[PDB]
Amino acid sequence: MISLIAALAVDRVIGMENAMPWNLPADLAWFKRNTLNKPVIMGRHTWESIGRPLPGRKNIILSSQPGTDDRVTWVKSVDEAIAACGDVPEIMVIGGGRVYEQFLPKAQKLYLTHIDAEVEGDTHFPDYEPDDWESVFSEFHDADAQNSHSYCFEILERR
Ligand SMILES: NC(=O)c1ccc[n+]([C@@H]2O[C@H](COP(=O)([O-])OP(=O)(O)OC[C@H]3O[C@@H](n4cnc5c(N)ncnc54)[C@H](OP(=O)(O)O)[C@@H]3O)[C@@H](O)[C@H]2O)c1
Ligand SMILES: Nc1nc(=O)c2nc(CNc3ccc(C(=O)N[C@@H](CCC(=O)O)C(=O)O)cc3)cnc2[nH]1
Ligand SMILES: [Mn+2]
Ligand SMILES: [Mn+2]
Ligand SMILES: [Mn+2]
Repeated sequence: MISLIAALAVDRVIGMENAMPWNLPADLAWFKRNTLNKPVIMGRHTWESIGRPLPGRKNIILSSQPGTDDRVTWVKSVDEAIAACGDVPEIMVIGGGRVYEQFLPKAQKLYLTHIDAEVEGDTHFPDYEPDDWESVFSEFHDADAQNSHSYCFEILERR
């Protein structure tokens, strides 16, 4: 099974200048809980944005060019990325925009955080078709001393 996980600001913005400008510790904790002990697939730009391997996960990087770091696994196509995960119950695709576009048609589940924040961005999560997806979990949180925007964790499953 393939799943996508992402955090979206208003208008589906996910990034600006190869960074995420906000800081929501509760959402990063959610990301860790839902990805630990699973393989994670990311594009090369997202690898550069994170800047180090994510511990406790098999890190798989898509790039058309040879890899430059043997602490992670480098692959050259979507089918190779999936194969490099092996026989696991759930593969997590962690972006960025170009990678989400390619894996969305193959995904059964979306883990989305909706952040109440207006961000000028240059990268968006794909337009997906709402009729294709059932919401099976949602949990709203107001802003607090650690998280400066309200946010909503949602899990969607392909109908
Ligand atoms: N809010 C969130 O949830 C979230 C999550 C992830 C990322 N982001 C943000 O998203 C942005 C990065 O997204 P992006 O769309 O620019 O880049 P991306 O999807 O991370 O990386 C694209 C790169 O991946 C490689 N690639 C993608 N598909 C491939 C394929 N089928 N075969 C081979 N290589 C392939 C290419 O590398 P080469 O050029 O080396 O061939 C391509 O240039 C940043 O702002 C980041 O902060 C946000
Ligand atoms: N829900 C969600 N939120 C995000 O912010 C997110 N970000 C990315 C891409 N960017 C990043 C940037 C940093 C870390 C990161 O350092 N995660 C740590 C959390 C511990 C911490 O530094 O607070 C990790 O071990 O997973 C992960 C993804 C991909 N999917 C996401 N999915
Ligand atoms: Mn092929
Ligand atoms: Mn197999
Ligand atoms: Mn806000």
